[PDB]
Amino acid sequence: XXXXXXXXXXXPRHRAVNLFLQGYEKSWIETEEHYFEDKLIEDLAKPGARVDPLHQ
Amino acid sequence: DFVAKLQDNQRFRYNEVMQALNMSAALTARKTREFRSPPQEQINMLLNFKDDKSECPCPEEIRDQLLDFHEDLMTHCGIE
Repeated sequence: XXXXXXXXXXXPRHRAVNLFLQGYEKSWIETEEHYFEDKLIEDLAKPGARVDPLHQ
Repeated sequence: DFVAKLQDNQRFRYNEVMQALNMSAALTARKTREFRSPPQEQINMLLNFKDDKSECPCPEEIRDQLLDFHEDLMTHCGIE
């Protein structure tokens, strides 16, 4: 049977710098590197002396 | 300067891995990047270190200088 089964089974220079700066601007700079969305609106509403700047 | 130090290092690692061949089933997977994967995604995949570790090649020395330059750019900008 094993014999039968076995019989059955047998049967150049500046392109690199350009691509580097492209990859850098693509995946290194816009990677969530700043926090201003609260300080900006906070100091934009202080009427230090009318109408507030954010109101304008 | 970064590309000058990166391209020659990539070519050097390619030549070294070609002299020390040790033909196996993984060498083809390692060297498909050289022929396939045009330079765009090549540079995309050889420039990625923001997490703890990725498949960055052997030139780890330039990673630190790139981090220093990036911090210099951040401090030149308004980022503290």
